[PDB]
Formats: sequence, C-alpha cells, structure tokens
Amino acid sequence: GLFDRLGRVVRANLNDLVSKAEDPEKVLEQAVIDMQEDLVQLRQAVARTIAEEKRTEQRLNQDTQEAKKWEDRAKLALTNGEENLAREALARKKSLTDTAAAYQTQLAQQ
Amino acid sequence: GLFDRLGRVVRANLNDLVSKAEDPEKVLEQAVIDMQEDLVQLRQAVARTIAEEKR
Amino acid sequence: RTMSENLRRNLAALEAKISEAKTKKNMLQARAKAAKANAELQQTLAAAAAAAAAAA
Repeated sequence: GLFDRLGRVVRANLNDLVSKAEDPEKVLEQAVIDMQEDLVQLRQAVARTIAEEKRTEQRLNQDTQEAKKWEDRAKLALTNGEENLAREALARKKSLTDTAAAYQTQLAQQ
Repeated sequence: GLFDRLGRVVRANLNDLVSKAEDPEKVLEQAVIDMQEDLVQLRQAVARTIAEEKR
Repeated sequence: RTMSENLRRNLAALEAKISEAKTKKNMLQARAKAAKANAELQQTLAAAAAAAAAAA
C-alpha cells in the first residue's frame, strides 16, 4: 500500500537518526553489561524449573506405593468374603494409577 | 525495539558519567576492604553448614 | 426404613468421590506450578532476544 511505503520511509529515517547517536566507546561496554545480567535472570528461572522436576519424582514414588496398600487390602477383604468392601478399595486404587501415569508423562517431558 | 536502543544509549552515558568520578587512589584500596569483609561473611555461612553435616 | 437404606448408600458414594477429588488436586497443583515457571522462563528468553545486545 502507498501508506505502507510512506511508513517504511519515515520509520527508516528515524531509525538511522538514532543509529548515529550511538557512541561506539560507551555503548560497546553497556552491551556487555546488559548481556551479563540477562544471564543472572535466566539462571534464576531455570533453577526454578529444576526444583519441580525434583518434586514430581517424589510424588510419583508415593502414589505407586500407596496403590499397593489398597491392592493388598482388597485381597484381604475377599479372603474375608467382604466383596462390597473390596470394590471400594479397588476404586481408590484406580484413581491413583491414573494420576501416576500423568506424573510419568510430565516428568519425561520436563 | 526503538525504545530499547534509546534506553541503551541513555543508560550508557550515565554509566560513563559515574566511571570518571572514580578516583584510582581512593577506590583501589576500598575495593580490597570490600573484598576482605566478603570473606568474613562467607566463612560464617560455610561453618554454619559444616555444623549440620556433623549433626 | 426403605429411605434410610437409600440415604446410607448416598452417604458412602459421596466420600468415595471426595477421596478421588483430593488425589487429583495434588496432581493439578503440581502441573500449575510447572506451567507457571516455564511461562516466566519463555518470557525471559524473549526479552533477551529483543534487546539483541550482541547485534549492537
């Protein structure tokens, strides 16, 4: 468009007008200062994601061993013939094995 | 961005304006004072972690 | 006494789904912390690339 073409002209003049305000001696050391503190910010954010990979691996180890407890209790109920209580324990187990599978998927991605 | 470029210009002038306020004779000994007491703080924190390995 | 059987089953069906809800809550609160940490990281990398100090 015509007003795109005028825009790109007037925008380019302004960008050149800034470029010759840059003193090579002052800006060249400021650029290294900026690039150093960028790494300080980045390292904080990375570490904050490492803390959570460490933390989902704990949760996975609970819910795998908690589901064993409810499997053992279901067998105990059936040897006592209390089949209505065995169903209840199996319902507790299923919800744990489904959420443990989410932690495996999350953790490999992290 | 344009305002990044203006920012880096105006920020660099101010940093140079400070740099020529630094007298080499005074600042060069203060730098060693600061670096010495930094070690006093560090040694306290390290020892406080050694106490817990022991424990 | 035909009503109290109905209520007594409905009372047990409730606590069964509280237990399920409470296990899922833990997994969701974990995912919401991970996603928020990654959002701050990806925002940091963008601002660094926008300053482009290495091009100057």
